[PDB]
Amino acid sequence: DLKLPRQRVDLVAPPFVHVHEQATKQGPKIMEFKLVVQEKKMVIDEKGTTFQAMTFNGSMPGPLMVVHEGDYVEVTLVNPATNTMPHNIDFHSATGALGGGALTLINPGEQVVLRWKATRTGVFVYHCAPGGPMIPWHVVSGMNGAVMVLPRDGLNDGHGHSLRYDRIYYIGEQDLYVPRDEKGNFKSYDSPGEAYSDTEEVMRKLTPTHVVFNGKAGALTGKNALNANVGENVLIVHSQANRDSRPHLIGGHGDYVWETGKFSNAPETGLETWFIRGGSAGAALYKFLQPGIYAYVTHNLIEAANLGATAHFKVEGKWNDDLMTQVKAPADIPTGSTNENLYFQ
Amino acid sequence: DLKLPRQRVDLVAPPFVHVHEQATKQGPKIMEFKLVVQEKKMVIDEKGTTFQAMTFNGSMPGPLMVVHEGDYVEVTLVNPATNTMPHNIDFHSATGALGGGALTLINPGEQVVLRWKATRTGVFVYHCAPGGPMIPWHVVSGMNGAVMVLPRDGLNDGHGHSLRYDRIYYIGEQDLYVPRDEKGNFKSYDSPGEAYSDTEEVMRKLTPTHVVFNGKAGALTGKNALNANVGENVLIVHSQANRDSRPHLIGGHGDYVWETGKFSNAPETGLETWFIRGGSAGAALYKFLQPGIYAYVTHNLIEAANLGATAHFKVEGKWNDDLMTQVKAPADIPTGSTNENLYFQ
Amino acid sequence: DLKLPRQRVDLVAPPFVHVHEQATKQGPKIMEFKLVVQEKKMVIDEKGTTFQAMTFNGSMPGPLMVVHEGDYVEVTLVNPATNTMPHNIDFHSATGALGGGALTLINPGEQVVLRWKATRTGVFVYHCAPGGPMIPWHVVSGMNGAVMVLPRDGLNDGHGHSLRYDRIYYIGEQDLYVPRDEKGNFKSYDSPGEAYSDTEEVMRKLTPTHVVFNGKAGALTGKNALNANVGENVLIVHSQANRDSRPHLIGGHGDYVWETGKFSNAPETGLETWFIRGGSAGAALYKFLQPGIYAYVTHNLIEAANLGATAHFKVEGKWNDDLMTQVKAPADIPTGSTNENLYFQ
Ligand SMILES: OC[C@H]1O[C@@](CO)(O[C@H]2O[C@H](CO)[C@@H](O)[C@H](O)[C@H]2O)[C@@H](O)[C@@H]1O
Ligand SMILES: OC[C@H]1O[C@@](CO)(O[C@H]2O[C@H](CO)[C@@H](O)[C@H](O)[C@H]2O)[C@@H](O)[C@@H]1O
Ligand SMILES: OC[C@H]1O[C@@](CO)(O[C@H]2O[C@H](CO)[C@@H](O)[C@H](O)[C@H]2O)[C@@H](O)[C@@H]1O
Ligand SMILES: [Cu+2]
Ligand SMILES: [Cu+2]
Ligand SMILES: [Cu+2]
Ligand SMILES: [Cu+2]
Ligand SMILES: [Cu+2]
Ligand SMILES: [Cu+2]
Repeated sequence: DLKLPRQRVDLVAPPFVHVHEQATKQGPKIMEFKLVVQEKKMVIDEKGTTFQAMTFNGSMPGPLMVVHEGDYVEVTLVNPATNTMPHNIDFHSATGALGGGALTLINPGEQVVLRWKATRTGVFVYHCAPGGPMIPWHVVSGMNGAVMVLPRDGLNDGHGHSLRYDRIYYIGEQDLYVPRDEKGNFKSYDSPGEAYSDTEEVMRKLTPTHVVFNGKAGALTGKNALNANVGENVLIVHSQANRDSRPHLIGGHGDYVWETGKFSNAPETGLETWFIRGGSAGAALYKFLQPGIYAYVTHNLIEAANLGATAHFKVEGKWNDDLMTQVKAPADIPTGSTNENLYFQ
Repeated sequence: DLKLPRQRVDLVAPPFVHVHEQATKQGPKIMEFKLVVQEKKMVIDEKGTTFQAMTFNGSMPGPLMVVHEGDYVEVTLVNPATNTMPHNIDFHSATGALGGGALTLINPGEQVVLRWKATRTGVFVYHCAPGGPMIPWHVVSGMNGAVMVLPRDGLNDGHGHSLRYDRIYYIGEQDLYVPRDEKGNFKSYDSPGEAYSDTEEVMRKLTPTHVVFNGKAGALTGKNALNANVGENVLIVHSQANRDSRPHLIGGHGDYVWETGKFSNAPETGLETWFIRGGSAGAALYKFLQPGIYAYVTHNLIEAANLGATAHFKVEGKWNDDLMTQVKAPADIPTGSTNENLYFQ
Repeated sequence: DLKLPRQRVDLVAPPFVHVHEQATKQGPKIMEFKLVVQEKKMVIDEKGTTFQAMTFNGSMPGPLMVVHEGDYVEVTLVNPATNTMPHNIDFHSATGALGGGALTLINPGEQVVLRWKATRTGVFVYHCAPGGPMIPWHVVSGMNGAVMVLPRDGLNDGHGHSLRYDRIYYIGEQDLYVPRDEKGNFKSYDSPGEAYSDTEEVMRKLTPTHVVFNGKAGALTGKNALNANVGENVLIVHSQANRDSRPHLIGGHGDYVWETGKFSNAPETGLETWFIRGGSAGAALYKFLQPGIYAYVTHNLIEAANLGATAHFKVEGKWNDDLMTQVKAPADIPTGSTNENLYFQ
């Protein structure tokens, strides 16, 4: 009885995002997405540590789904018989039935079709939540992603002016809990079930061993740095399904930030660092003003540098010496300098 | 010389709240409350672990006090001689004398009467704070609650429209620090003083062993689930006197949320997850749109599922298939399906 | 080619702040500051524990720099040859080159001159960031401070009214990671390089051993309590370069708080406790209404009382019995009292 146009969306792997319109004059549609659960061993750091992961569509995070206010979202969730455990899905964007989790529990070899109406604008987490202690374990094993519900008029600045991005990236941050042996080395396991009891012990102490973007330390550095150009307005969606984060663009700012992630609320302007509460997604716009490398981090710098949570942007364009310049390059401290007379000596 | 009507309020045990008016045309009154300190052993999880607690009025959290802007609040704090330690009270809603703590220190066998004017609207923490290392120890042993100071016109949406709740609940979240023996089992003690040195060692590592609502894992699940009905606007006051929390209603949203908890500031709309800074109370309104079970959690899901921090709502009414529906129930993956051709394989 | 008046600013040690104008009709200037790196052993708690610190200008935090929107800030960073490591500086207030870090790396015996334009208003962190795992280590060793960029019209309340402070203090909060030996005692080292490997092990577990204001437990208590007077509007700038904090003035409120620290956004009013995200600075105004001692804490009370994070204000003036009064001093519980009949017994 729901008589609306259907449109199939093909998702893509983060940090990229499937094609979509920002503002639209299309009416509501049934937007059709498919997510396939994949349990698999994955590499999670630069020394090659492996991890028994559980994923939607084979990536951590799961892919970003993008729809508009008033759309209906029809998700086919597939759990292939190569998997070992039951899984489900819960959308923070949806209303009722534990976000859908109470309607989507599937054993290996099954699939299920859920439809939810996109009544709330913003970016939101989705994640597996099979029940009881399985809920944190499936989420911290990788089973989480995000959905963005745009207003039909696109974003605005909360003061009646339109905002448009030239580029969008989805940064999913994952806290991981990898057991260590007596000597302090990370342990390997042959299946998720085998990893569980030792992993739950690490989870109970609430301190991750790794905090990574796009599934692995170094995932978005080197060859896979994020590209941009001076002058582009870039939207950075950040999610964390289980633990707080404090995003910061080193060398930049958040020009417009919805740190609680919901477009019915005006964004804050000109932030240095913002805050993603565990269990949520947020979003920040920035217009690049300078070329060069930028690091995007969580600004617990121990997590950023030592546990895996740094991404890079490589920005092409012309340097602006008015905004910043090296007035004098490193040189020897002048013989005639008198720093021994300073107040703090 | 303060010549105002006096009115005695009888408090009730959380998560319920004493009767009160939201909007009022009554002028300022002296609102009279009594809190009695009770030290006692309490059960704090589903395996029966006991804990040497310290409470106001025998509950964790202490009861919610509700007054209106401009009222004076006259609290009699009683420390019976069955107790072993000095106690006091500090109201974050009050001005001066460390929130009252500097005027309320009482030994066992004593009582004291403090009056403070309710000049600041919002929900606020109160807690014991005897001095030095006793302050965290008394708070994490259970000695904290909240007070709500409503505007005399009731709540509003920050854009000139009145908000009214049909139902109010007070969720106090408590981080607990229970010592373990060599084998990892929780230790029992015969008095608070006996528990102190081992408890302080756990406190120093900043990682709770339990994170509970209404004093115990499972307190607000099963028979003691919170009731509501489709269509009701429910106010959920959440406090945490010592540690951050990130509340989330699974299956719902925060329609209007004052996460810093102060009604002079407009609420944010349509949140998935909000943030209670340690040392504060916040409040969220939600109008239920779907029947069924909802879980209310802190969205560190390890804390929610494994350390005790889940409550349930049981909501009666009719399901709305427009907002969400199971289009196809779990079924075998069709023989003819082609999932091996997906981008991520 | 930048033809503007130059003005040299002499910095002072926190928590005080160099002299400056709040509102100004002066046009943009080049504001000249000098920071000298000093590595040195410092005492960090009341039992005399020492720490191999690294500082700007010999203090933790580094000094507060205050400029106005549109100024250019020309910083000479000096690394004397008595130091052992390379250092640099990154300003969250600046645009480009990792906030300046990519233009300021200096070996011992060198200095460098960076100029950045103050295009963003607010309070912001600055810190050393030499590269890779050196970044967290230099920051948690003390190499961080803050800069305030005021609007040229001074502060306002976001609703078109001017705000002016009578007094400003800069509270820098530092999380420290001090190794312990087998017996649990803090270890001492003869140099930063010698401390590094054991310190990095403590850093990886993300739990500080000390959380201090102005560099040491007790720094701003006793003789060095902060002064104020009833009626004064006091601005309290709080920074944390690496870890979240939740500031609270015990006995007071935040009348106007910019917890994300950026003056383009209206402040929130009447807060009990606010939140400084790690990697940021925030600011709160309060007009003192009562004399006496106030404690300013992070409201994880374990950190405040047991790990060093308490400051005091000593406020002179006349008590206001209307706002708060002790109606009856501690007395014996009346023989005739009937507390055994209360609901919770
Ligand atoms: O009290 C009514 C009764 O109906 C149930 C039957 O399973 O289902 C309702 O809720 C479901 C979603 O949670 C809907 O899919 C279903 O169609 C609706 O009828 C029970 O949950 C409930 O006890
Ligand atoms: O400097 C004045 C002096 O007055 C004291 C005396 O104890 O008390 C004032 O503050 C109290 C609350 O903190 C009030 O109850 C009291 O009535 C008021 O006079 C001292 O604290 C202070 O040194
Ligand atoms: O692609 C251009 C090229 O220019 C470089 C040369 O080192 O420098 C630019 O960026 C610097 C700041 O990061 C400025 O100081 C410099 O003046 C500007 O020309 C490279 O980083 C870059 O590869
Ligand atoms: Cu799963
Ligand atoms: Cu969730
Ligand atoms: Cu007490
Ligand atoms: Cu307090
Ligand atoms: Cu350095
Ligand atoms: Cu930084």
